[PDB]
Amino acid sequence: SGLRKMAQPSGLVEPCIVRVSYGNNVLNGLWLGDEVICPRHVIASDTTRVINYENEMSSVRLHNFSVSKNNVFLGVVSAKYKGVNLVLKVNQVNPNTPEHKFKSIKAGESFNILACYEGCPGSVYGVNMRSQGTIKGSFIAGTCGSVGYVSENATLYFVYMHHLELGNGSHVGSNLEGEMYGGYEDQPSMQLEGTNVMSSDNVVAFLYAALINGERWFVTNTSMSLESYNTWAKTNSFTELSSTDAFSMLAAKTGQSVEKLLDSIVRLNKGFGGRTILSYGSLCDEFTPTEVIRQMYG
Amino acid sequence: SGLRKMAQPSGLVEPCIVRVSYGNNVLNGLWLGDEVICPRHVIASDTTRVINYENEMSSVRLHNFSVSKNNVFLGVVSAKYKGVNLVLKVNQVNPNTPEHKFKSIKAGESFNILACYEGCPGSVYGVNMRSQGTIKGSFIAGTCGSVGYVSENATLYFVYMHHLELGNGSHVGSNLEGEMYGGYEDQPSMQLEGTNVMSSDNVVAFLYAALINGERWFVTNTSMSLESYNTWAKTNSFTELSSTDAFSMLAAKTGQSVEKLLDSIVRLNKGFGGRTILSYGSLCDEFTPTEVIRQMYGV
Ligand SMILES: *C(=N)[C@H](C[C@@H]1CCNC1=O)NC(=O)[C@@H]1[C@@H]2[C@H](CN1C(=O)[C@@H](NS(C)(=O)=O)C(C)(C)C)C2(C)C
Ligand SMILES: *C(=N)[C@H](C[C@@H]1CCNC1=O)NC(=O)[C@@H]1[C@@H]2[C@H](CN1C(=O)[C@@H](NS(C)(=O)=O)C(C)(C)C)C2(C)C
Repeated sequence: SGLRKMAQPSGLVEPCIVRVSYGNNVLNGLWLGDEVICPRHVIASDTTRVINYENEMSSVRLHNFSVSKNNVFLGVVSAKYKGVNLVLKVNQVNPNTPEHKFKSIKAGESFNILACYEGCPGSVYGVNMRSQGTIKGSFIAGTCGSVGYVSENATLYFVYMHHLELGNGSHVGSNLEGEMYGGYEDQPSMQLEGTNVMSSDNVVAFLYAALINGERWFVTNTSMSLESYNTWAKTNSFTELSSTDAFSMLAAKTGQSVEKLLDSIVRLNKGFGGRTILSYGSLCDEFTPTEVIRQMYG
Repeated sequence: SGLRKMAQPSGLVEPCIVRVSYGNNVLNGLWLGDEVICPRHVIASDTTRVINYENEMSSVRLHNFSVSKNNVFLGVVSAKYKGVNLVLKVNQVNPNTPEHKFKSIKAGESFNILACYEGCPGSVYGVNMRSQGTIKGSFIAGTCGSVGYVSENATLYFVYMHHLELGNGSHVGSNLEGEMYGGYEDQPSMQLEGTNVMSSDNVVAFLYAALINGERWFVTNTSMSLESYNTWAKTNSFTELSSTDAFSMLAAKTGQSVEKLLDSIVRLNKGFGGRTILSYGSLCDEFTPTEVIRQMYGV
C-alpha cells in the first residue's frame, strides 16, 4: 500500500482553465463568472529584466489579449491589477463556474495542483506548502497560472496560482487575492528562499505511515520527550510540536508513541545509513497527519 | 523544474462512477451508456472463504441490486458475468458518457487510477504496471471497482478495475473485458506474486529526469555496452533493453549517453550509499520515457 501523494479529482476545476496570451507571453488563467484571473506578468514586454507594472498597465491595449478556451474566444473589456495577479473582465460568463471560496494555505498544509499548459489542463498532483511559502512541484514554460485547489467538506477552495520558479528550484505562487505566498517579488530576480524548516508534524505522520507499511528498522527502544525534541528542533530547522494528540490513532494502531518517533527523527536527520523509508532516502514532510490517516484507514 | 508522479485529469471519468451494492457488500461501478460494470464479487454471500460464483449467480436476484449516483437511483434489468466482472444493464443511459475505448495495459506502462469509495470519487493518482500484472496502489476497504484510465491522442481508454490485494500488499485488477491482469483469481486466497522484474527503460528515463533536475553524482567516466548490461539485467531481475533509440533526445539534452546510465544502474543497484536521487533512496521504474520527456519539455 505504501505511501504516495494523491490529488483530489479535477472535475470542477478543468472547465475554468483558459489560455491567456499577450505579446510573447502565453500562460493560463482562471475563468470564474465574467472574471479571468491570471499572473500579471503576462503583460510584461520583457521578462528578462525588471518590469514596471504600472507602466505596462498604462500602455496595455485590451485588443492584444487572447483569452480562449477550446473554441470560445473571450473578449477582454477591462484590465486591473489585484496584487500580483491580473484580473480581466471578459464579455462572456463561464457557464460551468463551480461554487467556490478563496482560501490561503499555511505552511505544512497540503493541496492539489492542476498543472495547465497554455490553457490546456495536462496533469494533477498533490503538493505541500513549505515553511517559506514555496512548494516543490513540476512546472515548466507555459505553466504559470496553474491553479492550486483543495476540497474540504464538499466546499471547493481556490488557493494557489503559479508565478515563477526560484533559483533553487522551489516554485512560487500567490493566492487568488494577489498576495504572493512567502512575499516574493513577481520579478525576474535572483531572490533567495530562506532556510527551509521541516514540519515535524508531517515527518511523524510520514514515519507512522512507514510503520503501517511494515518498515520499522528506524525504531529503537529509546524515547525522546516532547520538550527535549522541541529544544532540538529549533536548532536544527524543524518546527516544534504543540502536542501529540493528532497522532493518537496512528500511535495505537502502530504500537509506537510519538516520543519514539521523535527520537527516530533526531537519529535519521543525520542520514539513513544506506537504508530507505518508503523508498525515500531522507525525511519527508509533505504528508499531514490527516492525510496519512485517511490514506491508510479512510 | 521538478519531477512528480502525475495523473491525467479526471473530469471525463468522475460522472461515470456509481455506487454498486448487493446485500451487505458495497463497491464502485463504471456507468457507460445503459451499462454498469462492477467486480462480480459484490454478489458473493461470503468474502471470507473460496467463492463458488456459479452458485452465487444462480441465487442472484435483480431487485436486490442497488446502483446509484448522487441520490439518483438506477434499476437493474439484467445481470451477467463477463470474466471476473458483472455487466449490469440499467434503466437509464448515462447522459455524461464520454467517447471512449477499452484497452489492456502492458508491463512498464503508466495509467491513472481514480480511487473511489461507495460511488464517490475521492482521489486520482498515477501508477505503473509491474511485470507480474500488479500495481502498487493504495486501495483500502471499499475501493473495489475503482477505475483505471489513460488518455492518448485525445482518446480516452478504460484500462483497469480494482478487485483485490494480494498477501504481499500488491494490488490486482482486471481490464474492462473481465480479464484479470497477471492471471490472478478473484478468490480470497494466498496467491503469490511472481518475481518483480524492474523496467530498465523506465529506470533510464528516471535517471535522465535526474540529470535534467541537476542530479549528476551517479554518472562517472564509465559507460557500459548494451549487451553487457543486458547480460547483467537477466541476472538481477531487470528488463533487457532492445536498443537505446527511445532516448535519442534525452541523450542530446543532457549530453549523457544511455550507456553511461546503464553503468549507473549496475552500480546504483548495489545501494545509493547514503545519497539520494530526487528524494529517492533506491532506483525507481515508475516513469516511462514518454512520461519524462513530456513532463520535462512539454511536447
Ligand atoms: C510561468 N509561465 C513560468 C513558470 C516557470 C518556468 C520554469 N519553471 C517555472 O515554474 N514563470 C516565469 O516565466 C517567471 C516569470 C519571469 C521569470 N520567471 C521564472 O520563473 C524564472 N525564475 S526567476 C525567479 O529566476 O525569475 C525562470 C528562470 C524562467 C524559471 C517572471 C518572474 C516574471
Ligand atoms: C474491495 N472492496 C477490496 C479491496 C481491498 C481491500 C484492502 N485492499 C484492497 O485492495 N477487495 C477485497 O476485499 C477482495 C475480495 C475478497 C478478498 N479481497 C482482498 O483483497 C483480500 N486479499 S486476499 C488476496 O488475501 O484475498 C483482503 C484480505 C481483503 C485484502 C475478494 C478477492 C473477493
